[PDB]
Amino acid sequence: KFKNSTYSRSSVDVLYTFANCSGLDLIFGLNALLRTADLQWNSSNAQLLLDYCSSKGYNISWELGNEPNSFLKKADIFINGSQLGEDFIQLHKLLRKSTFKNAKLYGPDVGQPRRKTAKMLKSFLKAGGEVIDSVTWHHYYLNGRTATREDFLNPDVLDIFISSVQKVFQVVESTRPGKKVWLGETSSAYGGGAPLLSDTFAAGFMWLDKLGLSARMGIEVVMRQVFFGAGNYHLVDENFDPLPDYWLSLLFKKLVGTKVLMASVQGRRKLRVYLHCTNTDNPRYKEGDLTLYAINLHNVTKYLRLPYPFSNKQVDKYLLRPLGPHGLLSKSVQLNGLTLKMVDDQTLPPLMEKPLRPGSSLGLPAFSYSFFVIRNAKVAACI
Amino acid sequence: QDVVDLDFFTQEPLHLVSPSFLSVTIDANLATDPRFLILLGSPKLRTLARGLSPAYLRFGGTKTDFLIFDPKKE
Ligand SMILES: Cc1cc(=O)oc2cc(O[C@@H]3O[C@H](C(=O)O)[C@@H](O[C@H]4O[C@H](COS(=O)(=O)O)[C@@H](O)[C@H](O)[C@H]4NS(=O)(=O)O)[C@H](O)[C@H]3O)ccc12
Ligand SMILES: *[C@@H]1O[C@H](CO)[C@@H](O)[C@H](O)[C@H]1NC(C)=O
Repeated sequence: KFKNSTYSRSSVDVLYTFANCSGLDLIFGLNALLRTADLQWNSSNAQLLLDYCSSKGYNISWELGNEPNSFLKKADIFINGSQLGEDFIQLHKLLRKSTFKNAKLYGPDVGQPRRKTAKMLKSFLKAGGEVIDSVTWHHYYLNGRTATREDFLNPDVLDIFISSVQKVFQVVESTRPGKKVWLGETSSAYGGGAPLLSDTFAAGFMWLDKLGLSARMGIEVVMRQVFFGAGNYHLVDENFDPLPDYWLSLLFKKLVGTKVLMASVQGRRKLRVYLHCTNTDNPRYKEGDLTLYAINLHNVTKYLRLPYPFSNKQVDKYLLRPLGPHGLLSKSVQLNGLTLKMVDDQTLPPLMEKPLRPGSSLGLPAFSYSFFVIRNAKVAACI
Repeated sequence: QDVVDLDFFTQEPLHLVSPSFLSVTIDANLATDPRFLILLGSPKLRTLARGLSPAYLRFGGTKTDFLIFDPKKE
């Protein structure tokens, strides 16, 4: 079904320029199904492409293969983790030989545990574990073909991700303790997303919960399938218009700091809470400030009371709600009742907070998600 | 009733995420689109991408292991 396919120097330059000019760090997957006779990896094609990028002054990190677990299904070849481990050492040698010897290497981009991936990853990390700067794995909650609206709003679906992550950390801790763990490709639903679901406000429960849980459980980097493309899980549509997950992804970057803390509800399935230090790059916010974010999957509004000593602090609300009439199936979203649109092709809107009456409880409508910045929190940890 | 009390842990960072914590992919599938050049050229799309800096852009997917570099190809 899947056939080999060539790509030009122009393809590479296009892709490099897009990243460089957008301020993003390109990671390039190399063809790991190029095999020598002895079923080892053939590096010559990859060798051509290292040579070209090095000649051009291209700062790029590298991967080798995507979901080796199913090379047997995809191309009638089984590659064991040990060999894929050896194949990664071969490639790491070439990067050390090459002009960017400090070049970072990520792998092996295996699917989630439920796809019978544990052995392959453990064998891979025992063998190749030393040369890779992060372990990459993939997660999708659902099949795009069968995913329902109810699936997207189901806390029992969101919770299976917790076990996926615990299982990955179990393999890694038994092989390369303290190695960084990255979600290398992840979204709502495989097969290119759930039509009229993966591209809506409804996709945001799964995206924001994945982000909260990944941060809480020790995932360092989450790579969203996809920024742009054919799949319904794209952040940007085919007309280059941002979908609700774009605005969510932007508001997360503005408000959420790198320092992960914890929140919990005293009652804990349909009210999902996450706490980090505020991103202080926002001139509005200073060190010690907290960013709370919350998902409400109840069908009624909930009123969150801040714990002592934060009950009386000034809180900025960033509440995200669909623009009607399609409700959770809408491709448009309002921040605090104002529709989020590009001001023009050059210009993102401001993201206006809504300051709350100090000492008021935090209102979170049914089927919504919100950020709350607790100003003058003065959390020493947030320094 | 619909009033919920939160508990916070604020003693120390439990984890440190990369500044590029929220990163993004382009699927390898997209390098097999005729319109590829046009799409990544979009200055609108670049406005949108810049708003996500800092982040990794991962180029990969099923086609990763079905793409062959041609230094002779256009
Ligand atoms: C069986 C299964 C379970 C699972 O949890 O994850 C999977 C991920 C899979 O594949 C992985 O997840 C994605 C997905 O599928 O959505 C694929 O996406 C591309 O390829 C898909 C074809 O899948 S494939 O069978 O031909 O590989 C297209 O439907 C999709 O639109 C396209 N992304 S796009 O941006 O270009 O639109 C990825 O390339 C691939 O790494 C494949 C199977 C599974
Ligand atoms: C919420 O869900 C329950 C299902 O048990 C339903 O019977 C109830 O009337 C719903 N409430 C609202 C406000 O829609």
